[PDB]
Amino acid sequence: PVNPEKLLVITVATAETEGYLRFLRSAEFFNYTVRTLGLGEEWRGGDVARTVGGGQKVRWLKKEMEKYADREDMIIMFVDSYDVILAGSPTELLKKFVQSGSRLLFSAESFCWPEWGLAEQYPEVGTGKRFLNSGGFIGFATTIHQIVRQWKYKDDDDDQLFYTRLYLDPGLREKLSLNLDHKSRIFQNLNGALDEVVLKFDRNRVRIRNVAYDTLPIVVHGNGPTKLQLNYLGNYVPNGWTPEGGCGFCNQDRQPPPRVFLAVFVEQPTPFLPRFLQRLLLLDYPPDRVTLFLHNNEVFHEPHIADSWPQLQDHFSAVKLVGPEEALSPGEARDMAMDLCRQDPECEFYFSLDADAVLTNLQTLRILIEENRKVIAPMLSRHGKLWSNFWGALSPDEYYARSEDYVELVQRKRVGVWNVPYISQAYVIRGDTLRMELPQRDVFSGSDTDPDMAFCKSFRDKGIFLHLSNQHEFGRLLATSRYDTEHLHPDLWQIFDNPVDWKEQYIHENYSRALEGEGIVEQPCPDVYWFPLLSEQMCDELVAEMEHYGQWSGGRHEDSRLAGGYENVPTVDIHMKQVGYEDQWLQLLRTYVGPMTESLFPGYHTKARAVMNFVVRYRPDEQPSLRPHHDSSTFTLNVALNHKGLDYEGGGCRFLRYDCVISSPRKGWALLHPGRLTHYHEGLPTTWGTRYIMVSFVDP
Amino acid sequence: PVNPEKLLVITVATAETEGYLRFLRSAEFFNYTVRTLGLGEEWRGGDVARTVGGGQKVRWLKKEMEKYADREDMIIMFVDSYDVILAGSPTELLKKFVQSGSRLLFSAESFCWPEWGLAEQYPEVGTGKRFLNSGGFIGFATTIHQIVRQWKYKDDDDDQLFYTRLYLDPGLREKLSLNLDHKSRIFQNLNGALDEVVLKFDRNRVRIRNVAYDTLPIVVHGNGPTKLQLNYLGNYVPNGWTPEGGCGFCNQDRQPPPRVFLAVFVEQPTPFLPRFLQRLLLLDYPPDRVTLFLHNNEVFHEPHIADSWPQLQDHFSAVKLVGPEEALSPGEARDMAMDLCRQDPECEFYFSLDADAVLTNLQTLRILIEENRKVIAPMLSRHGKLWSNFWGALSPDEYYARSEDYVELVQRKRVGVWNVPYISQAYVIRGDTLRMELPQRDVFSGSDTDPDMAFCKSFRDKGIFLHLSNQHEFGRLLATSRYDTEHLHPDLWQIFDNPVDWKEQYIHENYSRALEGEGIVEQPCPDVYWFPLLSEQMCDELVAEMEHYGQWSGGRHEDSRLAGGYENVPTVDIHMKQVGYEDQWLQLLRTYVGPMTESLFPGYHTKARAVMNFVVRYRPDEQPSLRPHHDSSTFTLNVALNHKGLDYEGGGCRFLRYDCVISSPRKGWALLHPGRLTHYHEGLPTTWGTRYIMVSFVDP
Ligand SMILES: *[C@@H]1O[C@H](CO)[C@@H](O[C@@H]2O[C@H](CO)[C@@H](O)[C@H](O)[C@H]2NC(C)=O)[C@H](O)[C@H]1NC(C)=O
Ligand SMILES: *[C@@H]1O[C@H](CO)[C@@H](O[C@@H]2O[C@H](CO)[C@@H](O)[C@H](O)[C@H]2NC(C)=O)[C@H](O)[C@H]1NC(C)=O
Ligand SMILES: O=c1ccn([C@@H]2O[C@H](COP(=O)(O)OP(=O)(O)O)[C@@H](O)[C@H]2O)c(=O)[nH]1
Ligand SMILES: O=c1ccn([C@@H]2O[C@H](COP(=O)(O)OP(=O)(O)O)[C@@H](O)[C@H]2O)c(=O)[nH]1
Ligand SMILES: *[C@@H]1O[C@H](CO)[C@@H](O)[C@H](O)[C@H]1NC(C)=O
Ligand SMILES: *[C@@H]1O[C@H](CO)[C@@H](O)[C@H](O)[C@H]1NC(C)=O
Ligand SMILES: O=C(O)CCC(=O)C(=O)O
Ligand SMILES: O=C(O)CCC(=O)C(=O)O
Ligand SMILES: [Fe+2]
Ligand SMILES: [Fe+2]
Ligand SMILES: [Fe+2]
Ligand SMILES: [Fe+2]
Ligand SMILES: [Mn+2]
Ligand SMILES: [Mn+2]
Repeated sequence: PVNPEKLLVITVATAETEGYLRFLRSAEFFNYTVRTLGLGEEWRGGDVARTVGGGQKVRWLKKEMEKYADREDMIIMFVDSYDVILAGSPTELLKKFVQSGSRLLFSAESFCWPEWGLAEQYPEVGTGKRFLNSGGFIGFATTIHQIVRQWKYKDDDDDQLFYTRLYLDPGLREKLSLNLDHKSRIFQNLNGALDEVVLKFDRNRVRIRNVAYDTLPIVVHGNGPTKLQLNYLGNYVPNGWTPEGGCGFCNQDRQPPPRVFLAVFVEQPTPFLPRFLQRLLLLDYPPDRVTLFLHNNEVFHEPHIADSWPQLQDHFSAVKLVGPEEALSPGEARDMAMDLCRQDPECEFYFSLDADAVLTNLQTLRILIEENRKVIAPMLSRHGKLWSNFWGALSPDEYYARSEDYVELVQRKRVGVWNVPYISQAYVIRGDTLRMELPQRDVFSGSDTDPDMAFCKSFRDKGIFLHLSNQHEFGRLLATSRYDTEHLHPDLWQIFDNPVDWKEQYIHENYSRALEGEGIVEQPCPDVYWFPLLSEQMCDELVAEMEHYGQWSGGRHEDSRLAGGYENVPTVDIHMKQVGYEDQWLQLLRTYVGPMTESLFPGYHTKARAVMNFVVRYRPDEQPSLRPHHDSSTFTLNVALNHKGLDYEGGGCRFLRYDCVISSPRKGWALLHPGRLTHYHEGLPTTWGTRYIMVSFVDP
Repeated sequence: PVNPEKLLVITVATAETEGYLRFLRSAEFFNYTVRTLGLGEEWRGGDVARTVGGGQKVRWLKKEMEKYADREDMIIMFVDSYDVILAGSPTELLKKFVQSGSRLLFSAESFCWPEWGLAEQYPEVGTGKRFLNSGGFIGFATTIHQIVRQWKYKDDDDDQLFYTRLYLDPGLREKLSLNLDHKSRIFQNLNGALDEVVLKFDRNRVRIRNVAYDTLPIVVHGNGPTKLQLNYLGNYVPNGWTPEGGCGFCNQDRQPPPRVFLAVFVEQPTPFLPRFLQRLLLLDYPPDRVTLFLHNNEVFHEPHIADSWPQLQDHFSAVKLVGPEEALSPGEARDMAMDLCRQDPECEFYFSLDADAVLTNLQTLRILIEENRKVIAPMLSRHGKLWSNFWGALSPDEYYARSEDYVELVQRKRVGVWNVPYISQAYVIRGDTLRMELPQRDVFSGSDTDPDMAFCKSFRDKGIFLHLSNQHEFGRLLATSRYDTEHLHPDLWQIFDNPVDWKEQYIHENYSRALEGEGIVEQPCPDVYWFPLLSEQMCDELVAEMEHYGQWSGGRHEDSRLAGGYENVPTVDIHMKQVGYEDQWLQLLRTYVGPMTESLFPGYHTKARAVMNFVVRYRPDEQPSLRPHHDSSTFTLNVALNHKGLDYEGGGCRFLRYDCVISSPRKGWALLHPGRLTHYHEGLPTTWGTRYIMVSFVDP
């Protein structure tokens, strides 16, 4: 049993990047001892992510190995650090190295790189990997020194070609007992073997298994174009996220805060923008520490921005607007806003927030700053669907692809802070990162690629992690796909696409409490029920949309009312069908009115059928009253739409068989009464002003 | 101006018949002085209604004229008496006779009788009547004596041939100044001139006018086959019935009563016979003075007669039944019953009453006896129609014909006691008339003619008047045309044909009072109404007719009830359609339920549509309850059909949204409640016995 105190891990790292720090954490998890070579220096090995190189690694190792040229008691493993994580303990590692009977064991891979012609010189292996990979090897210090001391080449010569040529010396291979880890018992190189690797979970740690050879590798190496796949595994292996401990590096359970540049982007017509702009005043972060930047590309939203701008300017430390007259593309506007923070040393954090992002968590900015990341996004999902503001994987064309764990994250089965290839709509970026690591201005722009994709590729090309937190509930994403803007109030028609936000804006606030009972619903007359349904904004926008139509009812117009032996009781009204709002109003009936009817009349069942839906106008100049009648309905919904006293003087509804009068209707509230046989009723005259009501004859 | 005290009316009458007494009354109305010849004697003039004769009249007149052979101061008018009425005063008569310039003026007529060949010997008259009629003439006593003293012929020689031959003597006609009343200024003979005579009304007397000559005759002579036409005129002229005085000989405004033989006839299956038989015990006449005779020709009514016979035998002085086993024809049974009274001197009055005669006036027998007629019928009419128990006129074939005043009598515009050619269904006949004037037994029988027609012709052939009184409301006639007898209770199906009687037997007695208000209708639960609808006989016969069908509901049977989200709430029941009683029950809904619904729910209008009508049976052995549900109806009718406690133990109806229970239903009463949305309700379990209810889902 080889003593673990005789094991030394040597790696190269010219800067303490997020990958290197990820490698170190995995090493400290198993109590390895690591020696890092080249931390202060500048990288002369060339563009290794692009071509061959890395000879500077060998040179540094050869110098380090001269202290250990005679230490037969020492085992030494060399690994890369930016694209490597450790999955197993030193004890299992040393036991597996002894089992190989080798004195210097290299990793094996599927490709003969860089010189593909040398493939013939390699020994034949039946089913394992055949060729050498210099990203990882382990052996005796004496044997390693005999190999690395033969280095005498340029800092930008290929390290792997150097090791490959020595291995392909049959006499030297036999003499020094050199071997390749063909079946990935120790080293797992991901390139060319992505379908062979799966996660293997445990209670408080995670590993990978090679399903082609049924092994449990110690070293995972995201070599070549497998950096993102390793970023995926790195979220779990070894203690990233575990079934019993949750995530391992997130905050989990939670004097002046840092100054922040808040950048808002309105690049398409977006619903409920006034509601968003009012939410900016509610974010729980000292506004004297926040600088607001708002790019509006839509002339449809200029009235919205203008209404809010006095409140915003009075709220934040400083504000700035770049409207549609500047003709900035989305990529030019995002480059400008981020570059405003980059060129301001007082900008410690840059917060980008898009128009379709609803932040239900008012502590989002704080939560994300405490995570102490370079780039981090909060998880936002389109309500009740899988689409969200991030990607878990990329296609070979670097377009969208679903990851093996995407659904578990969106559904918050596994919660934590995740390293993902793509984020959008809302993120917080360290200002220091913009100055020192992403100093160019062409972040979102420069190419034909989409601005939000160029932004993510810009950070990945620098090895910056894009973090995503579902540790908390942060909010949702609005559907903006087919926003119909040709209305006086286009957000009225948003009951199908954004029903959660439509309810918060238009349904009465105390509706839901009334639906659960507890003494809100009233019964002012026998079998007539009274409950809050619509909000004052819903009433005002519905009335206004009616007047904007203008074509009210006149003579020869017929309603489905019953008086005497004839259906000749009309009203001055507009039907939902005429204004194109019938389907929308029927949806309100199914969702909110129907369930209220089944609660108040136990035993009755409704699907909220209604062919007669219309708004009535009562005025002394034209028709101020409505004579007694029955409704062609099983039950009738009667909703006031304005204020008694402020907007009109006069009475409401009278039920004759009871001599009961609804003398003072309430604006948002609705009346529920049967339409046939028993509740013969009358519309008292409007003496001053104008009286608007909404009425549906449901279940005819 | 000739003195009326010099006028003498001479007529012949061997018996004080009703025609002679009718003539005398018209004469006493104008204060004539009448001398009647031959009152004690027997008629030897032959069958004058059949052939020629009347010479006995001339012989009696010739003897009477010998006292006045020299009285030039005396005017004498001779008229028949059985078929003559006087329409004018003696003053107008004498003035018109003087205007003629004649010394003996005969009546004129259209036919040359008896010898038609003598028509050539008559003088030519342009437009008036050409030939002589011996039924009436007026002239000086001296001139009349010179004519009548030439009589020397047989008592059965023709009187008119005698006068005709003397008139056709041109020398004698010129000598004595003989003339014929060509244009009916004085004498109106009806035969051959029926279209020339109309009634002319006045305030307190009536006349006739000749519209061919525009005259107002004094003497109306129903000569030949015009006796019935004169009977018609005799109802008015001269003071029979007047617009201001009403009738002139009727009773108008009303110690042992005479003994009566009451004869009941059941010659066809007749509805509501048990109700008739119970009414016999209610007639307001001392039953110890009435002898009952009942002929039943129908085996269908033997159970009905048997149920009533103990009460009848205990009620009347003596009873007798002649059932279907005797095989008596209707004519043989009516001959027998009348002949039982004829051969009993203690029978003072004979009362014939048929099965289809409903006597609503319990004093009918008294009223008709006080009229002191030989034969008199009360007027009975089929409800709401013109058909009644009498004819006002005859066809030339002596079949039915409508009289000029028939409708005014049936509608009781003119009320009185009328001399009509035909009566039926109910009449009272003096027993003395049967013994002395109609002694034969073949009254209804003897020929192929209908028994009721033979009966009337038998009395007309003897000059007996058939009187009809509409002075009071007496009753009605049942429709018996298409009585469907193939039912356990055929009177249930009588709602269309006899609706007045159907209501009195089957509709609850206090229904109508409840329909007018005054605190009968109850509201035991909110918007549930409770009122009496059916009578106990209706409930018992409806239940019995259901069990007699027997095929109650079982599994797989579906009703139009709503529970949860399914219409799977069944009952053990029978639908009206299965038993052929749907049309009948729908008529009850239209007539009695509908009007009650519009009264209780003001503003609602109904035509009582109902596709679901059925009787439910609740039993502990099979289905004793009904789970909560709604009705596929605008409102529901729920009528109990038996007694709580006597017939079943258990609850009734529970309305859940109100926690209101109809725990003790009343048998005949009905519940009225809405079927949808508000009155979710439950049928409490029947713990003992059997619970029957009738239910309709009206206005679905
Ligand atoms: C919803 O219900 C709340 C509480 O039931 C209402 O709040 C009250 O509003 C009135 C005036 O609008 C105040 O006088 C009370 O003091 C409020 N009560 C509380 C506890 O704050 C609220 O108004 C209702 N919403 C609407 C739209 O009427
Ligand atoms: C119709 O109404 C009358 C009176 O409202 C009812 O007559 C009463 O009947 C009860 C018992 O049935 C007696 O105790 C009362 O003395 C009666 N009152 C009078 C004034 O006679 C009659 O019962 C009702 N008809 C039915 C079928 O119930
Ligand atoms: O600027 C650099 C680039 C390279 N490296 C080290 O050189 C190794 C080789 O780089 P890389 O893993 O990207 O090459 P690959 O394994 O994909 O061939 C990295 O792991 C780092 O440890 C470094 O320290 N600084
Ligand atoms: O039994 C009789 C039949 C006849 N008459 C008288 O004779 C008249 C002639 O009879 P009738 O009127 O019937 O004959 P007609 O006028 O029709 O030819 C009657 O009016 C009676 O006054 C009579 O007194 N007793
Ligand atoms: C690592 O070493 C520490 C002592 O330095 C020890 O407490 C801990 O249990 C070790 N962990 C593992 C996984 O060996
Ligand atoms: C008939 O005579 C009486 C007197 O005897 C007289 O009172 C009456 O008015 C007379 N009637 C007529 C109609 O002449
Ligand atoms: O004016 C009212 O409140 C009654 C209106 C009404 O009943 C109807 O429009 O059907
Ligand atoms: O048993 C009852 O009274 C209720 C019967 C009922 O509701 C029905 O038959 O529809
Ligand atoms: Fe309308
Ligand atoms: Fe209405
Ligand atoms: Fe049924
Ligand atoms: Fe029911
Ligand atoms: Mn590497
Ligand atoms: Mn005559």
